[PDB]
Amino acid sequence: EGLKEFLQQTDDRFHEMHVALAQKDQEIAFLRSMLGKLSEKIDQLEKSLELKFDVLDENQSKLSEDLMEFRRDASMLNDELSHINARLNMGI
Amino acid sequence: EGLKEFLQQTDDRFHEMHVALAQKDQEIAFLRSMLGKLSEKIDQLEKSLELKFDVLDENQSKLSEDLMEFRRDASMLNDELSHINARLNMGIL
Amino acid sequence: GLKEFLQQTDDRFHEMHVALAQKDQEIAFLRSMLGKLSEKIDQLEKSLELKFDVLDENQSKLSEDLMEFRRDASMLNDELSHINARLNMGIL
Repeated sequence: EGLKEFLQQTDDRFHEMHVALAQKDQEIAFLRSMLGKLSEKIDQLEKSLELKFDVLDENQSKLSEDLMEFRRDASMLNDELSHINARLNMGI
Repeated sequence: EGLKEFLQQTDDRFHEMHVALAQKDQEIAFLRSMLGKLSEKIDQLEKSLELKFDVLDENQSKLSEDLMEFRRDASMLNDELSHINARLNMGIL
Repeated sequence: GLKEFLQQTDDRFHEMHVALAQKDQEIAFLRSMLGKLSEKIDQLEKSLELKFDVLDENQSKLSEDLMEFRRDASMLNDELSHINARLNMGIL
């Protein structure tokens, strides 16, 4: 007869599973939070990139407009040069 | 024979464990798909960033090349004025 | 004697331990993928720091060149007026 010790052996086994499950709840919770930290880090990095990009886009536009404007001044200077070279051959 | 209710108590606990495990299957399934979306999102940002820098680098190169030609045109032009100024002191006055 | 059922529960506990053992694997991989992705982000942040400081200097260095070159353009335009003014002193 007897065999009543086995009743506790399964009761003990269920405690092992509850403890092992309790870690599983724990491990998943971090992975969730760790994932959230990365998605937050990425989204904020995206925001700083948009600003830092809009700045360099504006600077590229201001400098490139200046470059094209200076091409006009080269033509205006060249126009005045054609007049002068013709004028010097009009007399010593 | 003195506690047959325990026969059912274990059947209840096994059901608790199966559902609790079923949750773990779901949480990992969600975590897996969410992870894949992030790894894809990261991959797309890497590619789009490569372009926008390669784009602006071309503008920086073409704009700086424009400067180098314009300094040359300015240097030859400044030479052209110095030669002219030298001729003016040789002219009758 | 209900000894057939006592083993039936022992079998189910083995099923769960295997299912738990898989969960350890799935969590371990997901952990590493997070570390790899979080690693991918950090190098991307650093690479942006370098690539931005370069282009920011190039925009500043080129724009400083513009400011010097616009000065040189004004001196050139003055000397053309200088030459034309001397030619108008030959008439007079």
